[PDB]
Amino acid sequence: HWGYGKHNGPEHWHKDFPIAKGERQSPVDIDTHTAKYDPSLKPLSVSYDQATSLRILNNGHAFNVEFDDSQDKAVLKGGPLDGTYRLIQFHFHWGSLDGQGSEHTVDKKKYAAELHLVHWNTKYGDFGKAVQQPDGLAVLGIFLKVGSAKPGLQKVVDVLDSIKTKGKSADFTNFDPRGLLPESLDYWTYPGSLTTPPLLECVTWIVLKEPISVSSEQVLKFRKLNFNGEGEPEELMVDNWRPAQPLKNRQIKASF
Ligand SMILES: NCCOCCOCCNC(=O)c1ccc(S(N)(=O)=O)cc1
Ligand SMILES: [Hg+2]
Ligand SMILES: [Zn+2]
Repeated sequence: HWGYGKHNGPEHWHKDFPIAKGERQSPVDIDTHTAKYDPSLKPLSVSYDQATSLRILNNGHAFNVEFDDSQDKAVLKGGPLDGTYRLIQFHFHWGSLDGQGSEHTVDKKKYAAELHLVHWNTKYGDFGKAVQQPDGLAVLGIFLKVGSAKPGLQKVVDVLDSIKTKGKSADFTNFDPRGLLPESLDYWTYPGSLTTPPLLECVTWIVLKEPISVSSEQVLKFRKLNFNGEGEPEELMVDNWRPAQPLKNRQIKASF
């Protein structure tokens, strides 16, 4: 199936998922001079004090930190959104080298990684239903730059040992997502899609202007993960990011 290899990479995904050449994919290049400053955009509302992390799982394309979304525990509201969006999971996309890894690019600039905080619109009742609506999902994207260590990321880094290969999971409770947010909530927003198959066009993307900094050693441990299942030939989990897609007359709005 789909992957990020030469034979099953992004370039091939259209074959199984024709929406791949759709009108609102994901990721895109953020052109800061063409982005439109929208004064009607309200500030983002991130209420994660009550977040309840449960487990960490290697799914073969990344590692996801799953949260209990049975209730309005950790929510996203404000910004360009209408209603409440519940945090279901968070994951990252990283490179084999520091010069690459992010999905979205700013003025053609690529970052070392990109953190995606996935939220689904509660009016739709469940995650599955939300993926059937054009305003179904909201993804909060955060750029990661190599520099100083990120204290709040270490807990995650340390458990990676445990979920080295595809299919492995580990209990991962009492993780506070708040530790991953930058100081500023200034963002860019546009209508897009999931960046991995099924590439469903149901996402309201919110990309934060300010990157968080992580240490070289932190990023390094990400690169130690495997694409493969245990007992299979080792294939390092690096470069799990999709190239920029055509904006196609879509407009990128800026909150600043
Ligand atoms: N019944 C419909 C099922 O809907 C299928 C949805 O796919 C589920 C798995 N994928 C995700 O949840 C998912 C979530 C976020 C992103 S991304 N990379 O755009 O943030 C990519 C993928
Ligand atoms: Hg959709
Ligand atoms: Zn993602």
